[PDB]
Amino acid sequence: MENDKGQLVELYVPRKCSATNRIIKAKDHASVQISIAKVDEDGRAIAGENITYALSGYVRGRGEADDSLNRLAQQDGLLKNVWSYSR
Amino acid sequence: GKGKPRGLNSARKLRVHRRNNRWADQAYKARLLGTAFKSSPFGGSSHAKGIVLEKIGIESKQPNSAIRKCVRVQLIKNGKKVTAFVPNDGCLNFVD
Amino acid sequence: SLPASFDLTPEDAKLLLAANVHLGAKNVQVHNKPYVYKTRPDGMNIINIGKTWEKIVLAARIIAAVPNASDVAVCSSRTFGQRAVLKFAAHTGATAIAGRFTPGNFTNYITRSFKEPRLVVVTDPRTDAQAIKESSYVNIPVIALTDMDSPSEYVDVAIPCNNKGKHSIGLIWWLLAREVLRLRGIIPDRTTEWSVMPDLYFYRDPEE
Amino acid sequence: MRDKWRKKRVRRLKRKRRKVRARSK
Amino acid sequence: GWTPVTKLGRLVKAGKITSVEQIYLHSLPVKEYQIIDLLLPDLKDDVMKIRSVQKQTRAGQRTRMKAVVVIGDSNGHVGLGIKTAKEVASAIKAAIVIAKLSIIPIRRGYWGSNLGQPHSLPCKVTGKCGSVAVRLIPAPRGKGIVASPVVKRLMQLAGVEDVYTSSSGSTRTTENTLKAAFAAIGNTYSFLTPNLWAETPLAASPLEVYAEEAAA
Amino acid sequence: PKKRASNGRNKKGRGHVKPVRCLNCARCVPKDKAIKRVTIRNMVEAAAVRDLSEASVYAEYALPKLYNKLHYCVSCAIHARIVRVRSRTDRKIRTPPQ
Amino acid sequence: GRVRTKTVKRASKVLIERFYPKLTLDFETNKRLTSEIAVIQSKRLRNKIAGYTTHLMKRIQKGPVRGISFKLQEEERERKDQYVPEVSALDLSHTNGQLEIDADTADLVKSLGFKIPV
Amino acid sequence: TRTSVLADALNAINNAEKTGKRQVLIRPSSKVIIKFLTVMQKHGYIGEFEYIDDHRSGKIVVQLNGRLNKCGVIQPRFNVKINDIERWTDNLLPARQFGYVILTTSAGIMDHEEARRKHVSGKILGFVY
RNA sequence: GAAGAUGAUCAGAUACCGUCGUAGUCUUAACCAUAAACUAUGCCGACUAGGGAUCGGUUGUUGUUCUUUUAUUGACGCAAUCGGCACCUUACGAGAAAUCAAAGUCUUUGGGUUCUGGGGGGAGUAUGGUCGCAAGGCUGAAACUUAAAGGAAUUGACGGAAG
RNA sequence: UACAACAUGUU
Ligand SMILES: CN[C@@H]1[C@@H](O)[C@@H](O[C@@H]2[C@@H](O)[C@H](O[C@H]3O[C@H]([C@@H](C)O)[C@@H](O)[C@H](O)[C@H]3N)[C@@H](N)C[C@H]2N)OC[C@]1(C)O
Ligand SMILES: CN[C@@H]1[C@@H](O)[C@@H](O[C@@H]2[C@@H](O)[C@H](O[C@H]3O[C@H]([C@@H](C)O)[C@@H](O)[C@H](O)[C@H]3N)[C@@H](N)C[C@H]2N)OC[C@]1(C)O
Ligand SMILES: [Zn+2]
Repeated sequence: MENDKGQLVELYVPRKCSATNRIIKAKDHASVQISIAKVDEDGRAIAGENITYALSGYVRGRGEADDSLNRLAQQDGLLKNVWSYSR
Repeated sequence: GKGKPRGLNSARKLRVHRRNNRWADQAYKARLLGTAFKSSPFGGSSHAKGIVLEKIGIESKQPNSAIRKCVRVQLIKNGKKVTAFVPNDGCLNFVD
Repeated sequence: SLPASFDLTPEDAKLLLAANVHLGAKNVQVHNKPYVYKTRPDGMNIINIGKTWEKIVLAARIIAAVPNASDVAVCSSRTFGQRAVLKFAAHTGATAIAGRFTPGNFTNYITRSFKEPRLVVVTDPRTDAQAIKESSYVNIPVIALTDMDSPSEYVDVAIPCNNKGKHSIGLIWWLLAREVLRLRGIIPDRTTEWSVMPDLYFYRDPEE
Repeated sequence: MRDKWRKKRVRRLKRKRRKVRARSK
Repeated sequence: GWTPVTKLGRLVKAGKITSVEQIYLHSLPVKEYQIIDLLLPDLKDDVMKIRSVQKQTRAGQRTRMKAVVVIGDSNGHVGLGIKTAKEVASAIKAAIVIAKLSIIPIRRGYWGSNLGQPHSLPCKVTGKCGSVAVRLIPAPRGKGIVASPVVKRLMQLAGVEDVYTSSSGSTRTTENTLKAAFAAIGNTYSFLTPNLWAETPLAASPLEVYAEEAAA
Repeated sequence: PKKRASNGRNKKGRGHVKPVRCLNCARCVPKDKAIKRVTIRNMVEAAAVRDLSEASVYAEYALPKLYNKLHYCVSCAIHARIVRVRSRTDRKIRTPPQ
Repeated sequence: GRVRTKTVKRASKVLIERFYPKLTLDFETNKRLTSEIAVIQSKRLRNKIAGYTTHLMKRIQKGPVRGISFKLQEEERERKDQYVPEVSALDLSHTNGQLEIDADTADLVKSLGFKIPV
Repeated sequence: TRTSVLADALNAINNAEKTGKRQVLIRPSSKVIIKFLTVMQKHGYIGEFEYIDDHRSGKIVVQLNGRLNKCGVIQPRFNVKINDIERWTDNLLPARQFGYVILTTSAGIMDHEEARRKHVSGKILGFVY
């Protein structure tokens, strides 16, 4: 949200669901935010480095969070041959 | 859906349907039947004059108990008989 | 990404197959379709094992990404996961909930049993409905051990595994704990074994 | 009044009102 | 002498969390009104209705008093609280608490040109509660708040200057009217506009990057 | 209001059903609605079983079984405790008791 | 009847939790001990507490009872909770030499690129 | 029977959008549906959509990106003067800065801002925002 | 078994209960056209969430019973579909709620179309018309009167209701 | 077996 002389006046830019692109509201207490540790080649985690996935209450209540995270993770390289596009 | 036609050449149906159902509204039906002209005691006038025929007291309805002073009046323009309340304390003695 | 070092080592297949993990429930849900390998003459469905394994790895990375380890909550109402969750809490420093989950432990903030975990790890989504239902109120992600007939509402990560069997539940919890220790650094490497023998974590009968 | 008998009362009334009418065309 | 009982309250008192927008961004449940009145100091309350509700017993009615309160900073934050207590004063105090705990951010916007600061809503929104539906519509500059007194007070304490209103249903049910208007005015941060299409990376919650000062 | 989704009978899929007469009061009642009981009872009361066994000519001779099916109107079924008024959440139970 | 109220029951529970070794199975000795332990302000209440405590002790002897947590049971319930068998159950020694899995799981594992003997 | 295939298509799109679906199957297709979908795609409200030939009428699979609130038809296709577009945009559109009223004009199917640029008008077709 | 006659109960019962019993109940040929004629939910079309059954048709298939022990047997058993009568869970979404997979996709209001309602009464009355042998059906006002009538749910109280 | 009804108006 801009004005004439380019100053942003948005109070805060809210997060959106990674699976459905829906805005996660300030009272959306059923929404989560997964954080998954990224692993170095030894096999150990990494200090304070993650990729985080946001889900809204709607998908979690529809019982679709598992498949959505399967897709997102496997498409970011964190999974293989679990989620399949053809069914 | 919605139970009303939406076709772009359906103006006649819409207008006639509104015209039929406006008869269900009391004000429209009164002003198109002309009931004030034909059946109102005053004939549509705001005021009317008449001759007092008798004084009558009318029992107030529940949960009140009183005698509301009124006069039986015969109108001049049409000869109709109506009952009118005479409003204030002791104002019935002013009318005869 | 992730190296080619995890790869469901055949000893892990030993442990899973001996513990009868792959024995899915006779009736499966639409949300559990990408987990069944096929059906068998008895009727029960077979759960894919590589899927289970790398879901365990994903879950373990979720636990490992968390700050102070007590913020991970493990729980089981069923009388097969108390020992497993207590052993996991001991070997990971997390917080366990065995037996009864008092309705209000997550939302009622004046109880002297108030807890604010960052993650809820649960044995059975159905028999432990209260914990998941309450996590939905306060924004807590849930990692669940789901069978083929377990409901999937209000779960983020599902580990597909037979959650009816004693050895199955104990083994799944044990592998989660071992993965978490390897990731944290307690266990030096995949080749290194563990001082904890597999038949630990396994709930014993209270009658000998 | 059990509206059923209210209608029955009107039927008998309306039956008789039709007798008085036919008495004088 | 307040001492926090929740991680968010602990972080608020320590100064780790300095803004409400730090909380809304991650959807942190707020259970302590001290968080609100530290983060949002200047706040104006307004009692909107006091009504008596009654329970029938074998000895007589049991009269309790229900109060309705609207809280707001006139700068994009507004809250609504309802509470029933045996005395009017206690009911109003508890309703102020409930109103503070429910404060939400409001998206202000422009009706036409974007001279100056936002003065109206970004889009048409509606809220429903019971039979009542309240619709809030962007209005040009120079229009006041075209609304009934209760909705007007809510809009003023929200910080809105230009808005059209149109209600439907039993608006005399003041609690339902205010709840519908509260649901409406909060939907401005749920209707996705093209200017919010641009993805922003998912940041880390303060309760993550301060997860030792929050433990105790 | 509407008490039951089945309207207190079993008639989804048709217009009309022939009536039956109540066992007690001979009330015409739709068959799909009548409360119906299938009773098997012993033709001789138990306390006389051994007395009739003694008095019988035969040896190893079975006892005939009484069969009948009973139909009740709702009033004559409630007044006989054959069914009883249940709660709102317990009305929705078709599974027999135990 | 004589149903024990909540005050006496909770008093007895805390006596057992906090002084289990001292308490005995005798009502008179329990009386003289509860006089020393707690500060009941009535002879009758002291007696009811002590006697119900004696009854609780006489029950506890025949196995643990759920509700009491003196710092003696946890020792057994913990050192018995570390029961680590010398012979494992998940090894393939117990089942002679073949994973006793039906052909369906056999084909399953053959699909996972394993050479497993079954 | 089927009286507006555009209505069925846009309803299916909206229903799939509300359920969180990434993709929606449209049947049957038509030139008007394709032009409308092209208008919605050029503004980013939809992704790639693909046309299947069944030798009968066609099917369309659409990639929904989750950026769409509402698509619908205005039926009947009211005649619109050049300066009666103002009321339609006021009544159908969330605000004066986003959303489109799709018109079919003798210059082709377009949105209302393009119609103002070209100073053309015709019959209303639908809306998207 | 309406009506009627008659015995009881009863303060009275020209009622409930008992005994008869005329029309009627049945059929043929004609009338009548109304029911809580109800799912109190118009019809056509599209889409939206899970599950297990059942009826009809068709399509692939056994450690089963029957012909024969064997077929081109029949029944039964296991998976797919098309059509149905329905049912179960949840609450997406709806609703004033009761509740609803439609009563959803409706202030983010527009797929096509028919009918109906506009506070309660007076009143489905009067009148004209029309159909009917009649009983009656269909069409169908106004004067006048009135501040509520009504819906769903809550707490209580009460029941010749249950535990 | 039998069991009918409870003057008006409020605070
Ligand atoms: C005596 N009151 C009448 C009332 O009977 C009713 O009148 C309708 C009248 O509106 C109908 O007529 C109506 O509907 C027809 C439609 C069927 O085509 C239209 O063509 C016609 O213009 C329209 N007036 C007429 N066909 C029957 C009367 N009973 O509504 C009007 C009224 C004056 O209230
Ligand atoms: C002989 N049969 C009678 C039949 O004549 C009729 O009776 C009416 C009766 O209803 C009228 O009664 C009427 O008038 C009374 C009275 C207080 O004003 C009021 O209750 C009210 O206006 C109305 N019921 C009465 N005024 C005349 C009888 N012929 O209705 C009752 C009945 C038994 O069918
Ligand atoms: Zn009966």
